[PDB]
Amino acid sequence: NYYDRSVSPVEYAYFDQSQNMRAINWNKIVDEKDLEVWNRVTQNFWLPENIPVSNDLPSWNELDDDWQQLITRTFTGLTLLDTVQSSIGDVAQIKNSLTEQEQVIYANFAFMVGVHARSYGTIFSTLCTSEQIEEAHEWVVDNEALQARPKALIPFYTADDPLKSKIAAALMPGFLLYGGFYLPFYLSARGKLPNTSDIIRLILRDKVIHNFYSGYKYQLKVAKLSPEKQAEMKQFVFDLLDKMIGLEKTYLHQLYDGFGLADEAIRFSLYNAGKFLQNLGYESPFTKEETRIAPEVFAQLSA
Amino acid sequence: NYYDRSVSPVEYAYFDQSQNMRAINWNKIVDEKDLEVWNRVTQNFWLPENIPVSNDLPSWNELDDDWQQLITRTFTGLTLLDTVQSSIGDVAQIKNSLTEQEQVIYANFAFMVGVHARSYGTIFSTLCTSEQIEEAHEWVVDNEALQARPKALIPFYTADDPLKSKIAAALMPGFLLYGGFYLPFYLSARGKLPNTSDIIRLILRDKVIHNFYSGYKYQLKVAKLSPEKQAEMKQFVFDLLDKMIGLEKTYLHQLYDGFGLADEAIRFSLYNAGKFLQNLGYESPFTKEETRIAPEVFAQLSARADENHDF
Ligand SMILES: [Ca+2]
Ligand SMILES: [Ca+2]
Ligand SMILES: [Ca+2]
Ligand SMILES: [Ca+2]
Repeated sequence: NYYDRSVSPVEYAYFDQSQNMRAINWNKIVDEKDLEVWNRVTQNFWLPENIPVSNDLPSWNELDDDWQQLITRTFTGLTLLDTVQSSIGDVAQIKNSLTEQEQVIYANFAFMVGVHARSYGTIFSTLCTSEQIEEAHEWVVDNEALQARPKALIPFYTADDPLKSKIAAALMPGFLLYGGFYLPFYLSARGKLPNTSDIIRLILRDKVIHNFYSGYKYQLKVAKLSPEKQAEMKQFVFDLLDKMIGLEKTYLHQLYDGFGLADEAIRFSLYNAGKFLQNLGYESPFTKEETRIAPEVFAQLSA
Repeated sequence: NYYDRSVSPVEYAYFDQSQNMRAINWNKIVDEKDLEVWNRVTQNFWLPENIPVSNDLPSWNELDDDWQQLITRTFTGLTLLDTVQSSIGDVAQIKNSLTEQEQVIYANFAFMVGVHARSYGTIFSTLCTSEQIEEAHEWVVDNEALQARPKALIPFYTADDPLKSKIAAALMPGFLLYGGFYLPFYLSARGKLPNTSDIIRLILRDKVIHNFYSGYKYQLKVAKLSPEKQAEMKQFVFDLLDKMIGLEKTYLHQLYDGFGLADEAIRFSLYNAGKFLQNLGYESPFTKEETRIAPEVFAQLSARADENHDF
C-alpha cells in the first residue's frame, strides 16, 4: 500500500526523508474520530462581530471603574494565554500528529484560538476607553505572577519531547483560563454583561474540544509505552499540574485583590483541573468541597 | 510604551527572553493592511460541502478513463502541495512575523490551505471510484518529477533564513499550483466539470491573497536591508524561480503526456510566475508570447468566486 511506503510532508520535513511524500487522503482515513472533530470545529466557525456586544453598554455603565479595570485586566491576561497557544502551542502539535487529518485539525485550533484572542479586542473596542485598554496591557507585561504561568509551559512546546508538549497543549484550554472565565459568568449570573458571556460560551465550545482532542491523542501514544514509562508520564502530569495550580492561585489572588472573588475562582479553576485530568485518562484527586461552584455560575457555564 | 519594552510570545519562545510577554493588541494596530487582510480572509471562509459537485456527474461521465485519471492525478498532486503548505509552510511564517496580527493571519492561512486540500477530497468522493483515488495516491508518491518541487521548497521552511522562507511561502500560492489549475479551467471553458471550477475559484480567492500578503511582508523586510543584501536577495529569488520553473516544466510534460496540454499549461504557469515576481516588487522578464493564455481559459481563471458558496 502507498501509505505504508510514504510519509506525510511534515514527517518528511522534520523526521525522515528516506521515503517520498503522500498527499492527505480524506477518502480513506485512519481514525474516524478525526473526521468527527474536523466537522464539529469547522461547522462551529464564528467571528466576534456576529455578537451584539454593544447591548452590554447599559450594564457596563452600571459597573464602577475598579470593576471595569478588573474585567479589562482579566481579559487581557486571557488574551496573552490565547496568543501563546495560537502562535506557539497548537502549531507545535502539527509535526507530532498520529494521523494526517490531525495535522489539519491543529491548524484549525491555532486559527480559532486566534479568533478567541481577537474577540476580547472586540469587547474592548465596544466598551473600554483607550486608556483602560493600554493600562491593562501595561499591567499584564509587568505582572510577574501572570507571566510565570506561560513561562512554565512554553519550554515544553520548544523542546523535543512530544508527550510533554501534548500535555502542555491540553493544559492550556483544559485548565489555565478558567480562573479568568469565572469573572464573566459571575457577572452574567447577576445580569451584568450578558452578551460578553455569549462570546465566552462560543470560546468554551471550542476549548472543550481542544482539551478533549489533545487528551485523546495523548492517551493513544502513552497506551503504547511500557508500564514504567506510563508511570513516569503520569508522575510528570500530576507534578506539572500541582505547579500550575500553585502559580494560578498566586495569580488569581493578585488579580481579584479587593474583590473577594479569588477563592470562588480557584474552586472553579480546580473543577476544570479535574476535567483536564479526566481527559488524559487519569482520576481527579480533588474533593467536592475543593471544586464547589455556585448553581447560578454553573448555569452560565453549561448553557 | 509597554509595546516597546515587551515581546510577543512567539518572539519569547524562539528569539528573545530579555523582556516579558505582551498580549496581542487588536485595538492599537501597527499596520492597517493586516486588519484589511484579516477581515477579507475571515469573511471569505468557506467549506467544500457547500458547493454542489454532484451536478458535474453528467459531464464527468462523458469523459473517458484517461481524462478521468488525468484529473484525479492532477488534483492529488495539488493536494500534496496544499498539504506541504498547511502543515509546514504557513505555520513556519508565524515566528518570523513583523506584526502581532500577521502571526494570526498565517494561522488562518495554514487552516484555509488545509480546507483547499479537503476540497479535492470532496470532489473525489462525488466523482471518483476507490480504485481511481488509490491509483492517484500511488502515482503521486512514485512520481519523482512531482516530488522534486515540494522537496526544493521545504528546506527553506525548516532553515533559519526568514527571507528565504518567506519567498518559498509566496512561491507556493503564487506559482506552483497554476500548471495544475490550467486543467479545470480548460475543461470548464469546454462546458465540462463546471461546479469543480467554482471550488477552484474559491481556492484562488484565498491563494491570491496569500501570495499578495507574503510578497507584501517580503518587501517591507528587504527594504530595510543594505543595497548589497537587496541585490543578493533579488539574485536568490530569480535563481530559485528559474529552478522551480525547470522542475515544473518537467512535471507538467509528464502529467499531460498524450493529451497535448503541457505547452499551454506551461504558458499559463509562466503568466503566474510573472505575477509572483511583481508581487515581490520585481519586474517580470517573460514575454507576451511565452505567457499567452486563451481568452476562454482566462475568463474561467478571472471569474469572481460565487458569494453564494460562502459560509
Ligand atoms: Ca468604542
Ligand atoms: Ca513540588
Ligand atoms: Ca469570596
Ligand atoms: Ca498543445
